[PDB]
Amino acid sequence: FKNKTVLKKRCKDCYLVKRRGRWYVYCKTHPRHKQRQM
Amino acid sequence: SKAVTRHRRVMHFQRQKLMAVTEYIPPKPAIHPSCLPSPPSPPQEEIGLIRLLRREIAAVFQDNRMIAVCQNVALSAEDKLLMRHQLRKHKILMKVFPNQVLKPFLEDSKYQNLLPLFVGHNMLLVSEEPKVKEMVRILRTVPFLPLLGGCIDDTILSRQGFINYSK
Amino acid sequence: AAALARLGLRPVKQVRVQFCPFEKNVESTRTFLQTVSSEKVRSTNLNCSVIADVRHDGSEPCVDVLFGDGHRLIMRGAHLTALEMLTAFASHIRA
Amino acid sequence: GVIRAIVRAGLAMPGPPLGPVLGQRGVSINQFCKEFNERTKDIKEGIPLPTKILVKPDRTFEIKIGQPTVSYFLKAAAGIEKGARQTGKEVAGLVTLKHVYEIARIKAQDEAFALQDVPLSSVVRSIIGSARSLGIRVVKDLEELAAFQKERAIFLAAQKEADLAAQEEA
Amino acid sequence: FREVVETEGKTTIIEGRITATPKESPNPPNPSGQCPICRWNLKHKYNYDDVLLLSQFIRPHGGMLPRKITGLCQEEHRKIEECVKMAHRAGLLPNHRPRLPQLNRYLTRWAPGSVKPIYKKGPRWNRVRMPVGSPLLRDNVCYSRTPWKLYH
Amino acid sequence: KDPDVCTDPVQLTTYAMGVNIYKEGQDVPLKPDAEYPEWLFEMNLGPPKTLEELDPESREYWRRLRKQNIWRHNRLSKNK
Amino acid sequence: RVNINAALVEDIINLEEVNEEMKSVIEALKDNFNKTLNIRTSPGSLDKIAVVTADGKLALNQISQISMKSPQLILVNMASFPECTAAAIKAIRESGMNLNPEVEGTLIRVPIPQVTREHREMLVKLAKQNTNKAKDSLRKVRTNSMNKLKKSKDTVSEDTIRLIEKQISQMADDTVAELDRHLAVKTKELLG
Amino acid sequence: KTLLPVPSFEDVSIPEKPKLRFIERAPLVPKVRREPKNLSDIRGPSTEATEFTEGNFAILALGGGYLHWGHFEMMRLTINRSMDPKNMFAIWRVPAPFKPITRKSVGHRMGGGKGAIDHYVTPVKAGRLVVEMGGRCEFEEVQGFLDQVAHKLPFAAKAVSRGTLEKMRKDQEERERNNQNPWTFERIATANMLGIRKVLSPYDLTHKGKYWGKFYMPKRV
Amino acid sequence: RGRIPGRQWIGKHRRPRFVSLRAKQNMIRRLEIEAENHYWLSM
RNA sequence: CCCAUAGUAGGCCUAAAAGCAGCCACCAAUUAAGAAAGCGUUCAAGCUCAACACCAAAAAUCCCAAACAUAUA
Ligand SMILES: [Mg+2]
Ligand SMILES: [Mg+2]
Ligand SMILES: [Mg+2]
Ligand SMILES: [Zn+2]
Ligand SMILES: [Zn+2]
Repeated sequence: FKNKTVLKKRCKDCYLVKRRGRWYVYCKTHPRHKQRQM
Repeated sequence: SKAVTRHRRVMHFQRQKLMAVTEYIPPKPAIHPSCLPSPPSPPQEEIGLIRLLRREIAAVFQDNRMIAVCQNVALSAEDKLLMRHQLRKHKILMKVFPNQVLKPFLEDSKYQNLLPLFVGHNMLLVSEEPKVKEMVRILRTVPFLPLLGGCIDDTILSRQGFINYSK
Repeated sequence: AAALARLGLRPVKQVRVQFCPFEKNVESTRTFLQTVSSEKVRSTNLNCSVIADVRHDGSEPCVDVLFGDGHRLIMRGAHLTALEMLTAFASHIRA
Repeated sequence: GVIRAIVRAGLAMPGPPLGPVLGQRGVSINQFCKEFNERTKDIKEGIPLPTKILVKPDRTFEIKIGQPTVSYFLKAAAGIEKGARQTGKEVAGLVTLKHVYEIARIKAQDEAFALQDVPLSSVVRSIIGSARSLGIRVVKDLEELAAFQKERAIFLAAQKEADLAAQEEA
Repeated sequence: FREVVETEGKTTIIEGRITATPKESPNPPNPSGQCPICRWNLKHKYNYDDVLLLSQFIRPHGGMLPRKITGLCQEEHRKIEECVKMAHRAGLLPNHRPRLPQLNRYLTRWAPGSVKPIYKKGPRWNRVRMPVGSPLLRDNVCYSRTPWKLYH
Repeated sequence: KDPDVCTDPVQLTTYAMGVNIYKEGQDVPLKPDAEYPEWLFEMNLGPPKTLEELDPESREYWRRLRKQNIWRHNRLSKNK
Repeated sequence: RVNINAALVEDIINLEEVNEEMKSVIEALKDNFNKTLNIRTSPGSLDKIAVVTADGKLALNQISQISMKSPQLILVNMASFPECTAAAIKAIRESGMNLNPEVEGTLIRVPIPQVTREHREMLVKLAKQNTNKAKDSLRKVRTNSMNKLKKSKDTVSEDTIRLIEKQISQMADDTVAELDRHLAVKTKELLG
Repeated sequence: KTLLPVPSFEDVSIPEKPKLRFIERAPLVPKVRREPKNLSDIRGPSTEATEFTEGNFAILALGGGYLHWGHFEMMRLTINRSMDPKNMFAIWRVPAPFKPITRKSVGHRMGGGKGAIDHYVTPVKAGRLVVEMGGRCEFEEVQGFLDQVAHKLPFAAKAVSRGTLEKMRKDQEERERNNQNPWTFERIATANMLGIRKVLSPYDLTHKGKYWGKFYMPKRV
Repeated sequence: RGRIPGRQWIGKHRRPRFVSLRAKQNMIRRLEIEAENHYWLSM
């Protein structure tokens, strides 16, 4: 999915975490909010 | 090249040595300023909120007859407003107050047997004359009674005490 | 609370909570009572029933649950906390 | 679920706004209109009032009703103005404390006020707060409203002629 | 501490029982200290190998304890959490292997699997040097004259 | 939809219209002294006075303070 | 490949006028294409049908409207008066579009029957010939511009002259590319 | 809950034109004389818009640079979009573009005389204010669009209030007073302790350590 | 890989030299000597 | 985390401006809930917030010295 240097929570359901060495943002309600950290 | 440039013009080696020598070395104590010192806090001022609240609770207790408390069931807003409707039809004065401010008053109002009672959410209801039968029949018409350890006429009674006093 | 109402707590039938208002380790049971008396949890199930005993005899709060399947759950809510009891309740609902 | 909205005791046959929503809720426009008329036409016609309705999973409904609108009552007590430009500040509309008392008496019938204790001071505060937004001033022991009526007539004449000029310019 | 157990035909019983609560020593060396490191003179004089105190601030599965209960500084809390990650990765705590139904290693800041290998290392002036330890223990007293070299 | 009719100014002064909720229409009595209690007499007609003079202990004082707080909070949130 | 622009000493040639003339040629070609009949109903009818009732000419657009609802049955509204209805009817009937005028109140139904594949042929060839005339106009314009440019090769530097030549050539290339774009687009439209 | 008071005021009076004034690409009288490429107008601190005027919240420039009609249009349009005119008013402290620059024909050899004019630009130095804002507004709600405008700007900039600017100044002052390093470019350069006046400039005697070219290093003390 | 454009020490892009505590202590020593020189030149 | 009653769909021209088309005010009921902060609805509806309670990175012949965390300047 999309890779951004800076991350942003679009909706409250968006939750950001640190997985396999990078920052991720996941939202099950709005999967299009998924956002990788470059 | 020119002096002013879009990119950072690399400086001379001596100049970079000088700039590497000259920095702000922050003056720090040998001890971190948090772990050891422990500065005391100021005497925080008291507020008109708690002033008026104390005055109001005094006017309540030293003027009424029967006191009771029941855990906040937290039912719907409209249903609770209907509740309050019939309770005020039955004349009972029902309010809430923050425990954080009510406990100190209870520690010097000669009510130190109630301090363990109040914790979390609750609903305090008072009368000038006993409405025990009607309040208890409401609170057993509801599917569960939330009442607990209320006090009437300067006498602490339990649920069974309330039933006895109602009969 | 929110998760419990979302999962709907359908199989449960009866929920007793009994305690003494003057015992100390009771605020956990009181919070359990509060979250169970919340609006949505009781609105999801009208056939279900909750009963709060404020019996003063003794010094031991207790919780009890009876399900539609018939399973019988009991909690000694003296040395237990509200969120823990709720997690256990949700797990046994899943059961 | 539940729907709370204004209704007219005079005209309720088509229900352009109510018809669609009622259909999506499943209740019958005819049945709802009949149940409305049964209790509205025997008392009044041509008046707005709020009403609460609720649809059940078995479609059954019961139409509870309170009192009419403070807005309508004040509009009837004072001259028809329908607010105005620069409202709230200016002194459009005249009412007295006897009108205040009587409208408190008639709002005591309200369901929400019947549900609540609604002390008379609280009712007064509520109604004066409404009047301040409607653009209505409450004079104590007023007299000679005729000059004010002429002033407001001239004001409305200016309003309508300015509206005509704006329409012509547009 | 309290131990909870959930146990019967068609019936089940959940019960929590208190347990033996250990205590600290009765002679705090440094009074007027709000954090234990300051109470015992352990602010800049600990590491990963000295796990005796680390065993105090961990759960049997190997989990870190909360600051609100332990009563530590924020900096010291992150210090000890990183240090405990280091200890686990080195494998000095076999008994705390968490829950169920190959290589020696030590001084590992980050996780092994997460890191990607450097298929190319740049020149001297912009080399991709390898991390070691953490800047958190940088303040630790260094008896040697040269400082700790954290990036290889 | 709209009201039926508005009466004369003197008639409205004598009696309040729209008070009767029945079709017949009725005139309401009137009296200044007994119809008005003391709190109604002392009730203020002007806008709510300013926080500069609202008593620190009065409930409406802190009500106004909370209102201003929520107003500024809403402004900050809108601007984001 | 590369695009070149000169905004400097040039004294004897003006490029703004050349660009204006090329754009005017493109505009005339677009006008001729829009005049060319199409399969879709009433592109040009509303905007280029002429009425005769008044001494001063007025387009059918100005008296009528294009606020219609259904494509299957096409109406046209008479905006000003319910008496220029007949005027617009006669104008549409005399127009060389071969439509069907019918009158109702102050609105006019206009059923469109399809024009005579060879109609597409004729329309595409009209478009092609308009393109050819536009290209000829562009050629003559640019040739005259180059003539008045090279009129003063002597005094002015040769490099400036030849780079201005390059610029004019590239501008004409862009122009003809746009012309071909329009021609192909509307040829596909006619065939659609 | 602990409740605090809300700031009250009546000294604010919004002008008739709260919106920002249109900025022309160049003056109505283009100067025929073309000027040199002088950079001292970008190098060094500023002295004209260091302080505030009838405003509360502004944009501050840390590094110097030019500004052209693109930047002007960006600022104007975005501020007019995000601003409520009745509640806030904005003004420019930056004068219009007057400094000309020239750019010869592209793909042209070197020489042949100085190129002709293309457009004009406004210079800006460090420590200078560019846009001021006042009204019934705090700084927090304004941070958003002000600092996004700052990030859009070419040179480094910030949103700032009077309190925050005073904070910055006083903290830099206490840092230069309390630095434990006995050696500071002030002393070393004013004494010429190692002949480093070779590598250094006469400008450095006052642009001592904070500045390098047009840039500005605030942490440098 | 990792080449430097043109010559290694001149131009718009050169090889970035960096300073070490060695050179830092050397130059601060020289600066202290210069301070003592200032002092003895005074009075 | 928590929960969020309503006077009132405040009034103004529209098909409605129910809080969100826009303009005027923005008071007021409950100790508490903005004549409505963000979503959303043609309009409504409906959902949260405030309130009260509890407590930094890419290119081309094959990366590039190798290694190191601790024994006193
Ligand atoms: Mg030079
Ligand atoms: Mg070279
Ligand atoms: Mg909330
Ligand atoms: Zn999301
Ligand atoms: Zn410490």
